[PDB]
Amino acid sequence: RSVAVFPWHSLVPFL
Amino acid sequence: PTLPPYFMKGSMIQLANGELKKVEDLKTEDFIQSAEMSNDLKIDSSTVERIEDSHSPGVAVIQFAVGEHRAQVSVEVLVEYPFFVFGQGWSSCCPERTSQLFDLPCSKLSVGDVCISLTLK
Repeated sequence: RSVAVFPWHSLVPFL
Repeated sequence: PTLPPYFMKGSMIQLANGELKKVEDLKTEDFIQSAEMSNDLKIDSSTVERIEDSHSPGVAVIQFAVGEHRAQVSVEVLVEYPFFVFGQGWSSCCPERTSQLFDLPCSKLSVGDVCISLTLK
């Protein structure tokens, strides 16, 4: 089975 | 700007090593470890030098001093956008709104708070 997952690098800005 | 759905409570976040965690449970070490684990991203401390709230409807302008050299960077975000402060966690301009909208406990972002940001390595 599979689930929608967000990677950790989306939670922090690239200032 | 706008707001992504991953700040929502219960959002599955995949750490660098494959481990899965709920966005509300993320800790500083999880980001630090993930940067270490990664082969391309590294962590850069970004210090909030000033917050100029109510720039326009629902937006704040934050001025950071990014990384080592401390390059002045100003950015524009929806007031409820949360930054991750080292040793403190989710912090925004309007903790109240971020919490109501995202159901995310949240601190009050403040001048001097060192945020987690990323740069290639």
